[PDB]
Amino acid sequence: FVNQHLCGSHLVEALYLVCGERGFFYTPKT
Amino acid sequence: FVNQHLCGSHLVEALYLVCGERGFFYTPKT
Amino acid sequence: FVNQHLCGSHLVEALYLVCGERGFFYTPKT
Amino acid sequence: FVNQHLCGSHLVEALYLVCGERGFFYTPKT
Amino acid sequence: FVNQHLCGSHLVEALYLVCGERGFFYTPKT
Amino acid sequence: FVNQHLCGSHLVEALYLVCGERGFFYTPKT
Amino acid sequence: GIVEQCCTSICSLYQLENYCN
Amino acid sequence: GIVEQCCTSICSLYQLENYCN
Amino acid sequence: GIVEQCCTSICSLYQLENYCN
Amino acid sequence: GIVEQCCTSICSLYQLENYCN
Amino acid sequence: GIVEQCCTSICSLYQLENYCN
Amino acid sequence: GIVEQCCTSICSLYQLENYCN
Ligand SMILES: [Cl-]
Ligand SMILES: [Cl-]
Ligand SMILES: [Zn+2]
Ligand SMILES: [Zn+2]
Repeated sequence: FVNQHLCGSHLVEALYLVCGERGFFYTPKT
Repeated sequence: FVNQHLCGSHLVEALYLVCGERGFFYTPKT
Repeated sequence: FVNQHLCGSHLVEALYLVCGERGFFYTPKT
Repeated sequence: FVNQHLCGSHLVEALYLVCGERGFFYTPKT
Repeated sequence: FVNQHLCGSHLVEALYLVCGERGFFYTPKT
Repeated sequence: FVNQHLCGSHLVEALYLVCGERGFFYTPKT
Repeated sequence: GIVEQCCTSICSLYQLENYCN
Repeated sequence: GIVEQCCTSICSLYQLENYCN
Repeated sequence: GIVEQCCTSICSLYQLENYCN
Repeated sequence: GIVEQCCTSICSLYQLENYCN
Repeated sequence: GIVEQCCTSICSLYQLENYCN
Repeated sequence: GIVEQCCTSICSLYQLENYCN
């Protein structure tokens, strides 16, 4: 895998693909 | 607004939209 | 709901999620 | 180009791609 | 069709829509 | 990580994620 | 859970807020 | 409409232009 | 307009909803 | 091919790397 | 190349189509 | 955090995986 530059909803897509059925939590600063 | 089927990446994109900075959890196992 | 920072196709995704079956019109300047 | 099934958010993403600054309407009720 | 300003994964979406069943190759610099 | 169904634009988004600068080919005819 | 509420069955944007932090 | 033309049945990028403003 | 505002500034879903049909 | 491996059947992120250049 | 051009500048769908298989 | 790091800098899928449930 390569490093990622992910903003906004693209981070959420990536988490989705990475975590699959485990799901994930999305916790931005502030 | 409306009710639609939101699945998979689309569901998490909707969560991102709706929660934004609050963050959210996507826990499909539930 | 939180405020949104939406560019490009992300605005269209958001309109899609917001409007659902009503659909929507996308009308950029110029 | 090609013909494929374009549904939901994917359909509006395609409209955004194809229309861009012209804008477009997505009116699924029709 | 209109000209496109496409970064990151948006380019890949566009290639996908443009190429359909032909598929495509995505070859960034470096 | 996980195994999920990755189809269509989602498949190419996953390839973009996983390959990034290496680039990739999407050749559904195979 | 969210998948049953929003994917399998349908949910509003408001119901989606149930899954915000 | 567009859903029938492009989702239910298939449409080209050119047909999609039918829905531009 | 809304397209510019959401991108250069911020916009709310409620503002977005004005663009629904 | 990739569609059979990853869409029709399921594949890991590692299998997806099979299609990188 | 195309990846850079579409992002730093603009590119057309016709230019994109050159990357189809 | 990860949300900021992936956007302002870069992040890896392995770092992302830490946010899975
Ligand atoms: Cl973006
Ligand atoms: Cl889908
Ligand atoms: Zn984007
Ligand atoms: Zn989809």
